[PDB]
Amino acid sequence: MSYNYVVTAQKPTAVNGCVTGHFTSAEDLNLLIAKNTRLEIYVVTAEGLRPVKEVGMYGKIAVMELFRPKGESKDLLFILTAKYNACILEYKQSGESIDIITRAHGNVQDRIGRPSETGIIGIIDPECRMIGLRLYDGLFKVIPLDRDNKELKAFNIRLEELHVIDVKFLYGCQAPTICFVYQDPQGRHVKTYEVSLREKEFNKGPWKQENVEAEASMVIAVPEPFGGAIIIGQESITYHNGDKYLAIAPPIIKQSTIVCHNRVDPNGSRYLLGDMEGRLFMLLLEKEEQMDGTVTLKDLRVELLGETSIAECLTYLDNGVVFVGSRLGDSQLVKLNVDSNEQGSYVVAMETFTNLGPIVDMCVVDLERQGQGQLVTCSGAFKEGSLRIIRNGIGIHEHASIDLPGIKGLWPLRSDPNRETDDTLVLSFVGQTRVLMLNGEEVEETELMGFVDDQQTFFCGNVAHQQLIQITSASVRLVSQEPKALVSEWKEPQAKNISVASCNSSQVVVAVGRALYYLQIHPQELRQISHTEMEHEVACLDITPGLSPLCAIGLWTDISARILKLPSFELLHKEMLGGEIIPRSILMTTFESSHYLLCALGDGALFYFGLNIETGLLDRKKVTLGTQPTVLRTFRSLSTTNVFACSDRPTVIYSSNHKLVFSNVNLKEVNYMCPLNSDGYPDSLALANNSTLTIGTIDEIQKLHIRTVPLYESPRKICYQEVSQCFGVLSSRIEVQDTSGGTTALRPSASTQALSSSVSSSKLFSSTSFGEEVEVHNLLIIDQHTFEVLHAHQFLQNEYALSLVSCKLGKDPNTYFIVGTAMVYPEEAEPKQGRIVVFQYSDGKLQTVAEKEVKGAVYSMVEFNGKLLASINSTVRLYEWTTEKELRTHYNNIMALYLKTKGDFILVGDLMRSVLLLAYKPMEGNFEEIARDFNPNWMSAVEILDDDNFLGAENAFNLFVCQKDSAATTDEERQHLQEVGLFHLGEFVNVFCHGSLVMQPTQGSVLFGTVNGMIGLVTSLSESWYNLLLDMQNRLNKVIKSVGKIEHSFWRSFHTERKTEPATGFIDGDLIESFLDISRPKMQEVVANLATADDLIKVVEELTRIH
Amino acid sequence: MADFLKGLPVYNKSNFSRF
Repeated sequence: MSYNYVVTAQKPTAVNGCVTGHFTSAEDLNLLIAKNTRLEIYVVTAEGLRPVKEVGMYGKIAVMELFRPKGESKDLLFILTAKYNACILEYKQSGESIDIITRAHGNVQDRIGRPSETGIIGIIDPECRMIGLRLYDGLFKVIPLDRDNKELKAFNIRLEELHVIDVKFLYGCQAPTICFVYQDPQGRHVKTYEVSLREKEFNKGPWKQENVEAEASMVIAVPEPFGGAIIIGQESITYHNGDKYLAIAPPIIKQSTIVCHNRVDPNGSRYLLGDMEGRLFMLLLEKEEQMDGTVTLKDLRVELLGETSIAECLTYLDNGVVFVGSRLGDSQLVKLNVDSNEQGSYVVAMETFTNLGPIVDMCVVDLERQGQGQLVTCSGAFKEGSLRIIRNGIGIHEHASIDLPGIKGLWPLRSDPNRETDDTLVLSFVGQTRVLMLNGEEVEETELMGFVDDQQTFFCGNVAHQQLIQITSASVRLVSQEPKALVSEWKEPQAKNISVASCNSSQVVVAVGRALYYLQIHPQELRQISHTEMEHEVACLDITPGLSPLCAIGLWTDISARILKLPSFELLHKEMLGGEIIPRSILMTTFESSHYLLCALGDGALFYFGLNIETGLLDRKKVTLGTQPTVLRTFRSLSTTNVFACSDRPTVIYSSNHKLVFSNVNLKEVNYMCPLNSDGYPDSLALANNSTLTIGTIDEIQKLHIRTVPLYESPRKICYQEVSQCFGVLSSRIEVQDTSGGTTALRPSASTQALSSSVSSSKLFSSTSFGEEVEVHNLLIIDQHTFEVLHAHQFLQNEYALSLVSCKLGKDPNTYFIVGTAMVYPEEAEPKQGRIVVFQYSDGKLQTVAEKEVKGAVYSMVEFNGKLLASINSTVRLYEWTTEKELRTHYNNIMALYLKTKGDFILVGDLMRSVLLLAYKPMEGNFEEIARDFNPNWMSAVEILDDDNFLGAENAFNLFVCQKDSAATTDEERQHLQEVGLFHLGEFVNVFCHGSLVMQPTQGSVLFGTVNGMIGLVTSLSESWYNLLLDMQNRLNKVIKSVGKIEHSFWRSFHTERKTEPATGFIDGDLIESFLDISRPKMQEVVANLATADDLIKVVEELTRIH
Repeated sequence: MADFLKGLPVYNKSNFSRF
């Protein structure tokens, strides 16, 4: 009876792999970026990186390589899932759309191998003879490459070399030959083998086995003109080819291990290298063209180019530009320049890509303060460590406000020698109209003086021929920019009112009852051109430039999207979309390389269409925004700008990949709006509602607005303290032993350039190498508005902070920052000494209140019921805040890393392996072990849904829920709890916490962050929702196409090295929200028995507004 | 001025000159 639900709140942003090649067409420079379950394809264009198609697989991309075999049109992509799903792909844009055909596929797991240190390796032959795998120790797998092997078949060779580091296929050999670095006793070596796919055996390799560096970590396939292999160790870079052998050992390298490499030239004369310190080297193979026209290679030279961010992938694109794929921090784009312009860095940043990095910890705050919170995470490691403030939805920041009561229109107006800055704002009430005169921000209105007084203005703009028009319920009126007086007016033939109004720079389309009149703006005159009465009564008009071929309309009778020319009123189309309530707003504008038609029903729904303008032919989809007539309007932030959707749920339609973005606005309700670039509020927007008249600015192009706070060090834990109006963050930096026997700063990080910056000097202990890297932990008092390191309190040497708490204890009025540490000596791996320290941020100082000496590692701790629950090594103590402010102490026996508290005296502890359930009783101060879990799990996170639902996540990228068993005898069968939920996420969860990003039928909300920068939400479903969506899952696998032909069943299965179970009690909207992206024949194959399309399309539309 | 930065690969020149 545990029915949960997981959605992606943010795609994984870390970059794990990136390759270059010709994938779309021939000479189509593609950049293929691997995130986790996502695959991104780009085309190098003048613009920069422009994508073609972002696909999504049911697996964790572990091997990604490109190649086109003998006689192929374009390169064939190859991908291997970490769960051992192989597939060859092919970009095929034969039609106007894009489809990734799956030429081949096949699972290549071995029932009898052990995954090896340094993980999976996927190598491909230089001439596309075979794919080579190194999944398990001592087993090299071969997959021959022909055409009939479409069901990817494979066979294993045996590898006498047991511990293998890195393998590569050598260029220019008589047949497939392999070069690798393997380890055994007596250091590690490099051996050569020949793969013989005719006898399925290993043959003695081209050259002798050499001894190499002890820490050789990478092998580089050197191209044809030179041939050989380059081996990158920690301190010596060596070149091996037969008897030839070169090697250079620059001390410039040892400081950090080289991690990645990328080939620059096709010749291989130049290579790019990357440090964990964030460097970027250029490895050189200098040439020596001899007498006999041949080329040879003479020496190696490595010289530093500068520093990028810490790179896990590396890739030269084109024109001296390199894409830096960062896993610990922001991926970026980099230009390498011959002239080192500034300092010594030949490296210049061009673009950075938001990477939420390894999310170590996070917390939810109401920084905006309605109901919608913002996530503040601890992203990145080392120099790329930052804080990320995920704000959800387009937001504004108001600059002024005026108590108005019920406006019915907003219009900018310019009434002066044109300064290019609007100086007049004109409002309209149900009848009365008041032309606000605002040289500054004034209230007092002077009707700039011909505009109508109490008749309720429908349009008020700046028409061409340097004049100013006003459409109202009396007449259209032209006030001039020559004497500034009423010079022209179009009364009505029957002398009756105007209903609809539509005006641009030089045209005017008005409507009376059923009639449609056309007017053209000329100096001091209003000219009549067209004239027609429609079939039905006019409800809404739109014209869009100062001359429009088309004129869109909405009628009062049949909800007819009708398009008309203007020099006459010839009908060009009508749509079969008849509702029952009137269309209220209509608009047509240009977003990107297209022309869309928009229409707003009175019920709250909106349609969008596409078309050109040489014929009136037009993409029905009932997108629902608010519940009240949504008044549309175009607005102008930059030049390429979008439309504003005034409603009680203000949406904004931006341009995506030349499609639709629908981002809510963090305001309660808006009825009317218009842009404003004023000589007093420049580039502001005027927002009207039923109350105030705000004025402010705008933020973002899509949903999230991610604020960044660079820390330049590693942030570990985070808390929020409202009484101090500031955050609390624990963080560690790296320091290397100097020539003096102490440490040093690598780079000026945040803790070292803090405002206060105190230290410790606490004698609590009484019972030292050189050239090392030591950690130094601090407590950062980040401020919550002007993120800055107010205070940075430093701990003792060899003391690592591991837990952070911001709470009140006992009946003490003060709110404290409680920090629990652990003494780490670089020798014995389970700490024996620790500390729990209680601080207070009084004003500008960080007082040390109390200090309970502790012997053990304080892994985690949480406020419990005014008591300080703490986890020390294998003991779970319950402390208590003494009136003397001493925190006196109360027992279990278990290694708790993670610790949560529902309340009600019930606890959650993890990790001797599995989960436990403990209860406190006002009885003895001691806990009772209610019911634990026995099947083991190497876990990494914990959370509570309710009293009988406990969320787990373990080192294996799976989720699972525990629940107290209800079996026969409560004597023991209750003393256990089973796993009513199993689920494979593919992400490495680090932290669970409660809250929702949206301001908020389905119960619950738990957010989690992951190493790949992915953010997800967990909810709960009644037994009528779970069984609806469960059968909606087991019917969507049949009607959705998998990129690798990987059955969704297999992807979600609980996978470990031991129990491979099916999923239960879990539902992923990432597989169910996609149901809104299919055709109706398919979409109605899932919904037939047990219910139609319009009864799921708009039900799921509620299930996307949970995150 | 770097020696080893003269003449980076150029597959197309109008390929990256907008930014």
